[PDB]
Amino acid sequence: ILSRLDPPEAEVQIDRLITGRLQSLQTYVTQQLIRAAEIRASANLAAT
Amino acid sequence: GKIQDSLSSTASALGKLQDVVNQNAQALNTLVKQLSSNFGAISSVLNDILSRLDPPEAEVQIDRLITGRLQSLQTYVTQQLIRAAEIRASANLAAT
Amino acid sequence: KSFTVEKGIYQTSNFRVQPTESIVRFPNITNLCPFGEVFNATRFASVYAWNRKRISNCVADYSVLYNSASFSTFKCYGVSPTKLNDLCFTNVYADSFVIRGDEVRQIAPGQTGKIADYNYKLPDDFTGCVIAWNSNNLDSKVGGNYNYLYRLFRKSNLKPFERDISTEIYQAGSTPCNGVEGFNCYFPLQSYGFQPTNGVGYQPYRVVVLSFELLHAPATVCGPKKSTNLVKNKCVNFNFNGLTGTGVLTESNKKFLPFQQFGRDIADTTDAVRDPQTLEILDITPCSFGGVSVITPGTNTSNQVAVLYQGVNCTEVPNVFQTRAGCLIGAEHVNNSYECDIPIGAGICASYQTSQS
Amino acid sequence: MYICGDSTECSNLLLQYGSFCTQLNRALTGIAVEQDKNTQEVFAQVKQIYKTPPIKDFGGFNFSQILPDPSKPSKRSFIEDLLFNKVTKFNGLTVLPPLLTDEMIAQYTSALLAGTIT
Amino acid sequence: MYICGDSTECSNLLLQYGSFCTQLNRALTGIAVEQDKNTQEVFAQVKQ
Amino acid sequence: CVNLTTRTQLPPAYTNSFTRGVYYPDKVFRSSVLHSTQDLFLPFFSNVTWFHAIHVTKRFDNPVLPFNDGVYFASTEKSNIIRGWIFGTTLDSKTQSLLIVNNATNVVIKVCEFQFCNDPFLGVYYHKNNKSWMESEFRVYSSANNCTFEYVSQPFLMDLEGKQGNFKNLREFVFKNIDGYFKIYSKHTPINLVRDLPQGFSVLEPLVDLPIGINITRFQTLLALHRSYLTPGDSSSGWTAGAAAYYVGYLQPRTFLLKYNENGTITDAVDCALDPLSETKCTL
Ligand SMILES: *[C@@H]1O[C@H](CO)[C@@H](O[C@@H]2O[C@H](CO)[C@@H](O)[C@H](O)[C@H]2NC(C)=O)[C@H](O)[C@H]1NC(C)=O
Ligand SMILES: *[C@@H]1O[C@H](CO)[C@@H](O)[C@H](O)[C@H]1NC(C)=O
Ligand SMILES: *[C@@H]1O[C@H](CO)[C@@H](O)[C@H](O)[C@H]1NC(C)=O
Ligand SMILES: *[C@@H]1O[C@H](CO)[C@@H](O)[C@H](O)[C@H]1NC(C)=O
Ligand SMILES: *[C@@H]1O[C@H](CO)[C@@H](O)[C@H](O)[C@H]1NC(C)=O
Ligand SMILES: *[C@@H]1O[C@H](CO)[C@@H](O)[C@H](O)[C@H]1NC(C)=O
Ligand SMILES: *[C@@H]1O[C@H](CO)[C@@H](O)[C@H](O)[C@H]1NC(C)=O
Repeated sequence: ILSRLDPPEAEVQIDRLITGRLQSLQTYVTQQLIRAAEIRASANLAAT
Repeated sequence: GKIQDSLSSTASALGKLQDVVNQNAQALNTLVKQLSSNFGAISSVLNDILSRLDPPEAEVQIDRLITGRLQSLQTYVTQQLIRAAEIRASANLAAT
Repeated sequence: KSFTVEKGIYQTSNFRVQPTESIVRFPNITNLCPFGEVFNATRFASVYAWNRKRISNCVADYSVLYNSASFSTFKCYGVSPTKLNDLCFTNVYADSFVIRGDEVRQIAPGQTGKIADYNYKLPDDFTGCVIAWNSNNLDSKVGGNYNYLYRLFRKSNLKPFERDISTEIYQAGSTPCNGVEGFNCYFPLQSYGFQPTNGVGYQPYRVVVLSFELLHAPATVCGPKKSTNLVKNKCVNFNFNGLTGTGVLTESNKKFLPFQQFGRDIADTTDAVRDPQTLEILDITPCSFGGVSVITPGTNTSNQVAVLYQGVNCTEVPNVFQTRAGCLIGAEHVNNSYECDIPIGAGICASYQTSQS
Repeated sequence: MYICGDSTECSNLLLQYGSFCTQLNRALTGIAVEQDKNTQEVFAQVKQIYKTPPIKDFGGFNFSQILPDPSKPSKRSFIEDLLFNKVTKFNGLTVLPPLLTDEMIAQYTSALLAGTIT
Repeated sequence: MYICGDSTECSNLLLQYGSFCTQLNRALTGIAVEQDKNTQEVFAQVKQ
Repeated sequence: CVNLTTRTQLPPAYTNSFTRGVYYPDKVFRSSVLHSTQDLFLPFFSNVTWFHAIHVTKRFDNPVLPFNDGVYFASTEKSNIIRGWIFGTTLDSKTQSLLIVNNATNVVIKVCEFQFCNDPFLGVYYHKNNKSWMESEFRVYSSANNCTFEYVSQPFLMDLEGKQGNFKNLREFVFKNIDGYFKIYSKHTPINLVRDLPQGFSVLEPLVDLPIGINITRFQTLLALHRSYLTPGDSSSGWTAGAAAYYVGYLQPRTFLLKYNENGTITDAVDCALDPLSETKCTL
């Protein structure tokens, strides 16, 4: 995308990719926490 | 007697409680720092954007800031719930 | 979303103290900026070596520019044209040059064209207003005019906010001219064709670019708006040198170095400011952020409820009780301790006891 | 307040989103209520606040440090004091006070301890 | 690295967004530390 | 233009200047908060090229020095021998250029198309009839054509002694050129008896801000020639200057974590970029 577009036009285009990708990371990071918390409760049972 | 000495000498025994204090403090701090970010807008401060922009044009900039701030809050609330749930489990273990 | 309410405390309608008055403070400078002189000039520098003037330390009113409306084009970017006076900016710059009407579109942010990409290129983040208006009578004579020139060729694109005053004959690759200027070798300069007979469409336009940056340092390009006497210890709206914030204003303890003009807290938010006219230093705080919680026994039980504000200091609000959790109204407290029917926080519980309150 | 700030103009734009604001507030309120609930369960297991006897006949066990001190404020035990010492509305965000004060929590803890020995 | 990729231009836009980039990494690291703790609790039950 | 004779050619002496010339990055005041600002700074423990303006034998050198963003000048003087500075691109009197005098009145400045000679200086003579140091040849420049900016700074005073001694004072400056603004920062340090830059932390305080468009590739320094009766008595050989020393260090973009004291003086600062350890502190 960068090679094809100059900086004034590229910002709006690049921005969309950034926004989307940010969502993917947050969703992944949020999912990990939920799984991690489940494992932590789960791990404690195993420890107990 | 030893336990009194141990408590006064090292902070290792009270470490876990503090993690809770620090973790909560850090979460609150991040949200506040979030406001400064432009989020693609012309300027971070809300008033400044409104003062120098006419209503239709003011709208796009206002929107970006609203969207970015909503995301910040969502992360905090979502982050807070997971921590709350984690703390809740400890309390259930702890009361018992 | 119910017509009946269970016993307990509910939080609704968060309240913030309103600003009683608005105070605007500006630097006390009365010397009108000479925008007019720049606008009217016998000679305007050509695109190759554009004329730039830095205007500062004075008061300019943009109503005449906006108000006069004698100019063909008044494009404004990042600043509302109507809202120009209220905003205060520092480091204002002025550009002077004349180009033909067809190329007026080219001199704008993120646009292409020969002169824009070869003589003068506006930055992408530009926040200024561009003005254009024909002066055909001035650009028409008996012998014509050809002291206005624009570059045709250049090896690389001209940088934003930079000008080329250099004079050297054009070259491409090999067969270097060394002054020869035949075929593949050209002189840098190129004149215009402004003539009275010549059509309006390609007729000369006089273009001025007004560019300014804001919120960096104390600046004195402030509008004509009048200042007011400072107000202290009372929640009121305030503006200082184009900076707007609302909070309680009090004499500030913290020392200030001569260079410094602003103060900030841990969260990088405005904490202190200096009235320019006064020279004093003051602390800004938000008046109050209020969570209003209504305590009621029930709709079945009673129609009387007690309202509590958590933030409240019992004076901020515009019967009364003081509790560690919050300022409390509508409840008469009792000295003895009873089991907590409702939990108000900070070791306080409110219950309905009976004659009835 | 956080999302749109003081300005009414900005707040109207936020209204279009609708249920976001309300949802966020409710979740946080629920979390606060849940937090208050934890303290009650963990500490309030006794209906009656038992008070330790004046007599020090504990069969040679010295409980002076764990038990409350009348000279010190808040009736917190010496061991408790050390723990307290070691641990250490800004912009539309308010930290509500706990339902039970630190002093009140100490009494419940003191009561349980008092109950256990006697 | 994930969101912006190798390109420098992409990185600048990410800076504008805030500490989201930084915050997400911190959350994952917290999760990573927790895994070690769980295993430690479950299996390090013996001194020798 | 008039010249000078019998100069000694030697390789440039080097020293290490560490944690010096940290300048309040901007205008904000903050108390008890650690802040990271990505503003050009002399790198800590950065290499510094020392210079000599001392006769000692027949030694006198004040040649042009390359200039980048980091134009940190740290002269050390006693009887006030180093006075001014020159900025510019080619010093051709055709490109707009900067120039100063350090008089007892002000650090007088100018933005003018000046035609400098090959060997500019400030001249002072010891007269037998009256014990005072007067200017003898102020032919620093030829004339000025176009001057878009003229300027005089705040009043201050200078001692102007004609004696010999160790450098009782210290002066640091950081010249910068950013976003169409020329800027300067200063501090007087009463350091005692150290040949090298003093161990410790001191923070430069901005003195002046000038909005200028001039582009300057390199800069030069001004010396005070200590003309006396013992000298031959001409502009080419008649001079006996005395001790002078000055050090120039460049500035590159770096991130500094700057500690802020309760009052706001920047008591201490740690460079994140410089060390592996140092980088941890920024993240931390
Ligand atoms: C500043 O001074 C220079 C001379 O140093 C001026 O350049 C001359 O200007 C005239 C009129 O345009 C030309 O005929 C000459 O050829 C120029 N000199 C040379 C050597 O070519 C310049 O015009 C002045 N600029 C300002 C803005 O006043
Ligand atoms: C203008 O401001 C200066 C500096 O703050 C002050 O000395 C002066 O009296 C002011 N003048 C008036 C007339 O308000
Ligand atoms: C506000 O502050 C404190 C809070 O207890 C107390 O002095 C009183 O409630 C109020 N006092 C004022 C505003 O002087
Ligand atoms: C209990 O310990 C305290 C502190 O060491 C001591 O003063 C006291 O004498 C001990 N026991 C009794 C019965 O007083
Ligand atoms: C300073 O410059 C010298 C060259 O004279 C070089 O050998 C040395 O590595 C440099 N010092 C540092 C600390 O980089
Ligand atoms: C600055 O001066 C140099 C020559 O020293 C020249 O090559 C360069 O283009 C100048 N640039 C600007 C951008 O003023
Ligand atoms: C600067 O700080 C010092 C030391 O913290 C303190 O006395 C005061 O806040 C300031 N004082 C003076 C007196 O220079």
